[PDB]
Amino acid sequence: ARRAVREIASELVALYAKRQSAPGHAFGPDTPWQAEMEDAFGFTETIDQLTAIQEVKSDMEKPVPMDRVICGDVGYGKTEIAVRAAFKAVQDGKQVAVLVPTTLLADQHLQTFTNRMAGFPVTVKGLSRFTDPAESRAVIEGLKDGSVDVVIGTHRLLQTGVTWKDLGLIIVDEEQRFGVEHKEHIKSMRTHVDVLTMSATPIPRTLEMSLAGIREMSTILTPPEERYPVLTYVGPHDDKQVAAALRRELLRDGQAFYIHNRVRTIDEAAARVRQLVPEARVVVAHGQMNEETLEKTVEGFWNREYDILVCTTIVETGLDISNANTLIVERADTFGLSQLHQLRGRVGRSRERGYAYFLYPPNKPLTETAYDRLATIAQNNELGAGMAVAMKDLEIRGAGNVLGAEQSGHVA
Amino acid sequence: LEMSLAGIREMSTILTPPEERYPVLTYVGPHDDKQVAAALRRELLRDGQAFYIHNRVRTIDEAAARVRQLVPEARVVVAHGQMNEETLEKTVEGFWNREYDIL
Amino acid sequence: EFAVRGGILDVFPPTAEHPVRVEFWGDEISEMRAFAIADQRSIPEVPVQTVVAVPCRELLMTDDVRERAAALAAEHPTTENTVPGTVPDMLAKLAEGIPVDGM
Amino acid sequence: EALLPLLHPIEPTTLTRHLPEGAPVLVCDPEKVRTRAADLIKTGREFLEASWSTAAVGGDAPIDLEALGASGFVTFEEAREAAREGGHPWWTLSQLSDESAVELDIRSAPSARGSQHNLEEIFAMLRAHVATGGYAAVVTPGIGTAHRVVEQLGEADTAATILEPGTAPKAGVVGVLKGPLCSGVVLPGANLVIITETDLTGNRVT
Amino acid sequence: LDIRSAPSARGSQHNLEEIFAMLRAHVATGGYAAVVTPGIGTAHRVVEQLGEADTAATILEPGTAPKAGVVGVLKGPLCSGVVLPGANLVIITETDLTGNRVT
Amino acid sequence: SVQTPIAGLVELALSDPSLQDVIRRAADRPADLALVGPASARVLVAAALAQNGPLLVVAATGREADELTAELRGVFGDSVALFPSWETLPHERLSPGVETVGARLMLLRRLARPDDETLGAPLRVVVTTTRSLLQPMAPDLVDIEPVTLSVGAEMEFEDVVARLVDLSYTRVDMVGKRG
Ligand SMILES: Nc1ncnc2c1ncn2[C@@H]1O[C@H](COP(=O)(O)OP(=O)(O)O)[C@@H](O)[C@H]1O
Repeated sequence: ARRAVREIASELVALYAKRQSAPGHAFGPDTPWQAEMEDAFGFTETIDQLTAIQEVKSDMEKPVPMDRVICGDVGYGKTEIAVRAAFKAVQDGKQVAVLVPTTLLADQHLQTFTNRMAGFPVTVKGLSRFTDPAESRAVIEGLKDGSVDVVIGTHRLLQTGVTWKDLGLIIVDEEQRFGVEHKEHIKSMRTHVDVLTMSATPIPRTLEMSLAGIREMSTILTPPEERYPVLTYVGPHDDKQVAAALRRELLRDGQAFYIHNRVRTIDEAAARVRQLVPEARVVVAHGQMNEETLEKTVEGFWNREYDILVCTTIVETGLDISNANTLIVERADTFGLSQLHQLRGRVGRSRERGYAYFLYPPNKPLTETAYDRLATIAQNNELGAGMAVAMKDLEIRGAGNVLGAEQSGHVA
Repeated sequence: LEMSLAGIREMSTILTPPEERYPVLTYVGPHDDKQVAAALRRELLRDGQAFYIHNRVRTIDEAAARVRQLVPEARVVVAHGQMNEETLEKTVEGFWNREYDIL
Repeated sequence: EFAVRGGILDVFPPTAEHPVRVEFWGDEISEMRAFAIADQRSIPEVPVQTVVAVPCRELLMTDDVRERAAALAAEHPTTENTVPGTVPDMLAKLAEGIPVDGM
Repeated sequence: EALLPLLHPIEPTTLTRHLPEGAPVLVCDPEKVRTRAADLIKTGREFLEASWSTAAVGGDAPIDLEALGASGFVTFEEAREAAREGGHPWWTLSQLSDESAVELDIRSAPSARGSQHNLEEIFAMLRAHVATGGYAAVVTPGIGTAHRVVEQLGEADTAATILEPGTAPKAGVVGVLKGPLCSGVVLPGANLVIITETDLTGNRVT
Repeated sequence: LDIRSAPSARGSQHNLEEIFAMLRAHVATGGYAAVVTPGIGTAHRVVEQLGEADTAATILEPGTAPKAGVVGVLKGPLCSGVVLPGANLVIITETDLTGNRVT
Repeated sequence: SVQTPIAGLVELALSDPSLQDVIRRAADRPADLALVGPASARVLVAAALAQNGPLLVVAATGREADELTAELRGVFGDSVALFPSWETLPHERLSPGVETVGARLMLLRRLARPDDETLGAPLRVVVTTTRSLLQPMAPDLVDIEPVTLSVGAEMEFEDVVARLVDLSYTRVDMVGKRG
């Protein structure tokens, strides 16, 4: 393994050096509009956020092209850093792009970029999968004339036909979910222009200071507003409790995640959901659908067209629906501790209190490891029993998203 | 009868419409699930509601289930005579207050 | 929450902004200071006056509630194979005196 | 008509072609028009695939749905491109403000909905306006409903005249008129203030 | 009570100019006008808008009352404004001017 | 006049210098003309552009087309007309209303032949919805000759009934509905 790692370190430091000697136009200090745009913020900036914006602005101002990561939980405000850095790059006359893995994120970041940067002569545009081929082929792709100052786009921005006119800044979000070809594409763009990535998965700090020279990474641990913990209930699968909880979440015009990973039966499962709450708009979503149907369904769930989303864990862990603050985990025994924590985290992030229901089947005796596991998450605790033991797993795939090697052979 | 029974009871008759009310467009044919789905979705596009008539009372619940399978974005409820008046009248009160989408 | 150490009691009252650490000596408190959750180190710039640790649940764990939790706990015993979220476990732990969720 | 691209195969033309040459096109609320247009394209798509699905059409070769796509809905961008290519300018009128827009000096009339104090404040708004010498006018779609407003005007320190149809109000007096108007308009550039009875009672009487 | 709600400029800047105009007329008469903004960094913006609307504006000292003859931009927690003609007072919130709620 | 009750009030509204500025800007046919104003101003701005000549006005939904269409009838009378939207989709297996189709073809012929007084006054403002704006049409529809009937015209009967039959007129024994 010691001989298998220096091969990775070689690419790392070689990228740092090629970045160091590369010629890239630095960015001047903030123009007068930047103060008004920063003070149009609806909320209040956080100390970790202010230090992050200072570090990002300084790295943009330094002649070395920027390669900085932003680590923080989903619901801590790094997107504001994205919009402010993009604005700063616009003020120096350089158009910028934002690369997202899914089209839903292109729409969300598109609307945030509209609202934050409105009132200024800045045309923001996005190229998702569902942007019609007329506007796509004409307005978005044909914007090599300085027509767009900032473009939010999915992987379609990485095909050969694309071309930029004075690309100044790249903003990456959830870089782990991209394809391998798209990953090597983005890394190819890293050396030429300033990049700025955002991540929801944390990294071990030993790696943070171990690879600090090649790639600076700023952490945000100050919550912007007290996001009180979701209320977890471990119990037997009773239909009346499920229906009551779903109707309570529907009372505040909220939405709910229902998790049934067995794709074979997911349809039937959703039907049973409609048996409990007939007035609920219930839909299904799983990875076996083609992306053209899946992303449309998830779009409908984000646009509040549906009330309850029955989906698999792959689909649920990777969505940022702020209106959804109730989770139903059918057959909670089958899931690992880490997966359960990930599932729970995707609810109760906004100003609303979230609820989670880890349910085990009552027709079969629960196993010993399911009894122990469910017991660890039962008494909600941040102790060393497993929340920290399974947090490291949340940092493993984070490392895999940071460094190039994915193989776990030498790790094992 | 209106003329013969006019001595003991008076009757007015409004034959003139209040405005230009249009005759509904009626389509007869074979039951195609896609056509029903598209129609119900079109009615949902103007925030409207729809009457789905299924006289078989033993399968009316199953019928509503299949309807929700055809259109998942629809809030469908059942209402029949075998229900007690207390539940049926509340179901109608919900359907009038736009708590549901298809009856 | 609260942690017990030799001559030092850490406690986080539900109404206090910062958790407070109190140093006892003999039979009276020797010092008081508010600390931070992150580094677990004390914050000297936050002056700590008299703190009032109010209860954290809307009930008191007396001997009577353990008695009635033992009478109710007698039924639904389920001594072996205690399920986590069911009422034999709940009432069993209430008779044992420890607070549990949904109490 | 649903089978028109297969029964009468002639390259269709848009509505903007029938307009006289040079006639502009004014799209009101362009964003709602855009989103709605997308909804029409989706709906027509669904009805085309549903009514003419090979599972429901018949036994031999299908109806070539691509051939029926011709008479289908034309997207917003294509409608704008064809309208511009026919000599018809594509002009817009939105409600949301824009820095790069010709913001007209026109504001909506004050609606006193759910407030008789605001209603008396509307009558008194017309009172102060006509005392200054400004043009005031009340448009009432109801036949004879203008007379009650006139009586209330002469009753509440104002002057009301049933203006003859097709005439503008004179300064100093409020000119109550019969005609079709939904919501009123306040133009300080023309010293004109137009109130509809919808603004007075919160009722749309089309 | 002799209390009227505030005029809420939906976002159309002609309504905004009209609101600032009625403020200008009210303070020209001698009445008290106050613009309450709970947001941090938005009071100076309201002062600039009033200056472009040719109105005398002043960021009020926290805890004071608006001086007669000048509009007082004040930093305080308010959702929607209120017009009290009996007290010769017009209070307009930043929310009414920008259509947004600052929590 | 009696047909247009609020023509003079809209004249007085058009004395405003911003509407006059819209006249001046629209006189030289600019590529982009973006206007911002309240909804109640539609009838004004439309009546503004109509001062330069005929124009099309596309409202969002049909209800807005009816409202604005009536508001413009208050100022132009029969000179302003409405192009109704189909009750069905272009590929739905249901024919739209015969009255809607009749209004559409009649308005298209009024646009083609403005001087034909039997069809109505020459067109000033044509209001429609997004549906009829997007949904295309066969160009040979205006060429279909209608059946002109006047007291004193020289027409043979079988030509009239045969022509109506060719115009998708349903032959019955007692007229009850249109068509
Ligand atoms: N300082 C703040 N206080 C409270 N809420 C905030 C703050 N900053 C951002 N938010 C809210 O939280 C979300 C910001 O996070 P988001 O844009 O989702 O990216 P991320 O979740 O990765 O931080 C937005 O919906 C915003 O409304």
